[PDB]
Amino acid sequence: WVDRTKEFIVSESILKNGETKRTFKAVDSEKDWIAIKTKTEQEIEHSH
Amino acid sequence: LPADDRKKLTNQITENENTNLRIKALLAEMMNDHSVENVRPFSPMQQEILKIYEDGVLKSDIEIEDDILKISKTAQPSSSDLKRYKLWLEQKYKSPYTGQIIPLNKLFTPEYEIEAIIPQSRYFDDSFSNKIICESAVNKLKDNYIGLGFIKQFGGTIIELGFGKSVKVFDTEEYEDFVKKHYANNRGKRNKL
RNA sequence: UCGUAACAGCCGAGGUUGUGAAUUGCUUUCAAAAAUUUUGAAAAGCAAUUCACAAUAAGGAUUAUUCCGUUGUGAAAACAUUCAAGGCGGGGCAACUCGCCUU
Repeated sequence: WVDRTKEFIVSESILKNGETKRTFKAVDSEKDWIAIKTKTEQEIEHSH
Repeated sequence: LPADDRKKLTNQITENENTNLRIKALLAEMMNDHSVENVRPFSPMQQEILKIYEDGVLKSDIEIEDDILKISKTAQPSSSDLKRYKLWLEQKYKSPYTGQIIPLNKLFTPEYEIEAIIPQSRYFDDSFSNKIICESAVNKLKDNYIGLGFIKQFGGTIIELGFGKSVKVFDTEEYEDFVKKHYANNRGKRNKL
């Protein structure tokens, strides 16, 4: 992890006290493609 | 069967072989103990045990030896779950036709045998719900046709089980309440008597 | 209480093999050179990162914006599929799709 980048998909979950628990899971394409597709579309839209 | 009715049928049959495994393991543990007698392959005594171990569905239960019921193999020799199962499951089962607990050793004795709720000279059911076990005397005195007249006519009769021990037929005054509530398991079979 | 559960249909993104390309690599071969040792050029085999493209069950039709090719029957090397009209109407700028009424 020292001076290195990691790829995660974060599942936000707000608890009773309002704490949005950030849960990190390893990303693996071909199964959870919805998130990566939305990310790519957002990136394309941002560039205009 | 359809698919939905098919997927369940595996469960009952598999539980059946689990029960058979437990029955023969229990008998292999019993032949080391001098209850009365244990031959080995004699199927009728295995059936009698398979009908006498149903005390679990007879109300009172504890969770300690509950995994032992659902398991199939258990531990057989020496200090084992089979031993403690025998200790707890030794007398917690009363006779249907006399309302007396059975030490589970007098089962193989000729004085006690398999009782058919419906006679052979009548409906030809062979399901386990038409099979119980009780004394030989009441089996001899049942005289095919079942209940009503005879069960109310002979109510209160005292019959000797041999060797000076005499037992009384259900007093109908108490036996009506017995056949109403006492056998609270009441799956589908008690009322048909 | 049985039955429904099976059959079909419109699409996506990769991967693999191969062709071409840019850049590097490993091994092998004539020496071109140095004073028995290395530097080497060029080819061959094997790849790597990235791009474009071809094929994606062997193969056979067809020019319809259609396909057949892992199911079943059984020798006949043979088959299974579809089935005219008339409006009423819903949807859709469009192609077209979906229901009702009548022989």
